Amino acid sequence: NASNPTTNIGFDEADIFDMTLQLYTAGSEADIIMINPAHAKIFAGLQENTQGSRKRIFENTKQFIYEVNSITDPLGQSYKIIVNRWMPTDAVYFFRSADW
Amino acid sequence: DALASVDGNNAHVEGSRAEDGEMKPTVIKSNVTQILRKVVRVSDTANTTANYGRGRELMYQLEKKGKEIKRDLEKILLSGQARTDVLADQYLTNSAADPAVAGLNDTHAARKTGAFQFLCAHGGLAGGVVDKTKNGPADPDTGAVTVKVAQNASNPTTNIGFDEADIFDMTLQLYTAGSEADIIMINPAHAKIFAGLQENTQGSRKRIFENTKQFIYEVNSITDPLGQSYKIIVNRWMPTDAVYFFRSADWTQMVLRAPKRTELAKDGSYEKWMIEMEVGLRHRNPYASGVLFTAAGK
Amino acid sequence: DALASVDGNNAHVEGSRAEDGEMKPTVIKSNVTQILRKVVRVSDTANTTANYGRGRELMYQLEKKGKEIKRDLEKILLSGQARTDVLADQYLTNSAADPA
Amino acid sequence: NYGRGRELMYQLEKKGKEIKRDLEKILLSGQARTDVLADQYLTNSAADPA
Repeated sequence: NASNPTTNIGFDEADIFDMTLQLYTAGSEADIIMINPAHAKIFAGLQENTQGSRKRIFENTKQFIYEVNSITDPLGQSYKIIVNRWMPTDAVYFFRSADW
Repeated sequence: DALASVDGNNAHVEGSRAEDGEMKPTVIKSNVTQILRKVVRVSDTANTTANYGRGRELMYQLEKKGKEIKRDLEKILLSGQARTDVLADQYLTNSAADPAVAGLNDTHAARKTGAFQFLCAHGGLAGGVVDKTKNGPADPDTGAVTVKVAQNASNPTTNIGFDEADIFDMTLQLYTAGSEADIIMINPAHAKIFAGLQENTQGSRKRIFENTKQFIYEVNSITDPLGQSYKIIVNRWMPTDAVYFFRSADWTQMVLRAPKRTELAKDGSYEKWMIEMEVGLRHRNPYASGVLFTAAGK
Repeated sequence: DALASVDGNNAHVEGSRAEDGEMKPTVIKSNVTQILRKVVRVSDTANTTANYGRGRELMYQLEKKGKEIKRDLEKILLSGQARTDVLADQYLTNSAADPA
Repeated sequence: NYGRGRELMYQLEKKGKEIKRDLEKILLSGQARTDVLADQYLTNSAADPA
C-alpha cells in the first residue's frame, strides 16, 4: 500500500501483479479473484492514477461505468473478478475452482 | 561467415593485376553434443508398499526423471554453456582421428555442447561462461553488434534495472546484419518493463478506458521504427539477466540418440534404472540472432 | 510432490558408469472436519385453528435454518480459522496413547 | 552329475533349507524389534527428509 496514504487500512495498487508473477513461476493456472464488496471500488480505481499515465475518457456518453470485472497480467494470464458478500474485508484470494 | 566488403572506391584503369582473387572463403563452425542420464536408484523393499497415489514407485520416479531431464534440456539450451571437448583443432581429422587420445582409453573428458549465448557471436569468456559485461565484436559484412550490454539510461546508473528502450538499438543492429528474426524471449521478471512501455512519466504515453470493464495490462507485440514486427514470449527457464531474439529456422535441435530408458547391471541390493538422451544445438549464422545482457550504466 | 531443481551442469561422459541420483519424497498434509447443527423445535399447539399466512411453521423454520446453515458454511469456508482441535498438535498421533 | 543332479538347483534347494533353519532359529531364540522409527510405526509418516 505504497501509493495511497497511511490512512487506508491496506491494499496495493501495482503489487497485485507481483502475485500473478509468483503464481506463474510456481505453476498455478488459476484465473479468478474473489473480493469483498467493501474493497471493490479500489479495483475500479485501477483504471485511473494520479500520475499522468492512466485516465478515462468519455466522448459525450451518458453512461458512467466505474466498474472492472476482468484483469490481465503482463504474462498473459486473464483474471476474472467475483464479489463475495460472505468474505472478510481484510483478504483477497487468487484461486481456481477445481483446486478447491 | 560473411560476404566480401565493398572496399569503398571501385575505380579502374583498364587492368586488374589481382592476387588470384580476394575470395576469402567461408569459415567452418562446429558444435558438440553432450549426454544427459538422470540416474535413479530405488530399493527393493520400498517397491511393494501401499503407494496410495504414487502407485508403482519405480515408474513414478522414472516419469519424474523424464520431466526433470526435459526441464534440464530446456534450461541448458538457453544457458551459457561453452563448447568443451578434447578436440580443439582436430575436430574432423578423420584420417588421424587425434592420435593423442587412444592409448589410455580412459582420458575421456566431459562433452559440453555450445550454448545459445556462445553461438550468438560472443565477445569473450568470463572464465567458463560467456561474458555478460562486454559487447561482442563487429560483423565484417556491416557494422553490427548482436551482443550488447544494456545501458539503463532511465535510472541514475545505480539501480539494477533493465533498460526500457535499448531494444530498438539491438533491432537496428539485427537489421544491419540481415537477421529477419521476429521473436523475443524474456524472463517473467522483466515483462513489467514491456507493460510499462504503454505508459511513461513525461505524459506522452497513457492508456484509456472508455466505459470498459477491463484493465488489460500486457504487451505481446512490438514494432521497431524500421518496420520489423516482434512477438514477445515468456520463458521461466532463462537467466533473468539475459534476453534472446530467436528465429525458428535459424536454430535446430540435433539428436543422435533419442531419450531411452534402460537398466544397468545387477548383483546388488538395489534395482537400478536410468535414462539416456544425447542432444546438441545448431545455428545457421552467429550474426543472425541477437542477445542482450542486462546491467547498469558505468 | 514437487519436482527437483533443474540442473544446468549435467556433463556426463560416454562409456562410463551410472552413478546414483538424488530423489525426493512426497510431502503430506492433513486437516480436520467441522460439524454444524440446528434446532427447529415446535410446540404443536397450533395447526388446530385456521392458520392465516403460511402454514407448516415447522417446515418454514426448517427451510429457514437450512438456508442459515448454508450461509454459515460459506462464511466459514471463506473466513480464516486455524486447524483448531482438542488434540493440541497431536494430530499426527492418532489413537492418543494418553486416555487422560 | 550322477546324484548332485546339477550345480544350480541342488545348491539352491540346499540354501533354501539352510535359510529355513536359520529363520526358525532366529524366530524361536528371542529378539525385540529394533527398526529406527521412533513411535512412527503407524501414521505412515513418509521418510521425513533430513
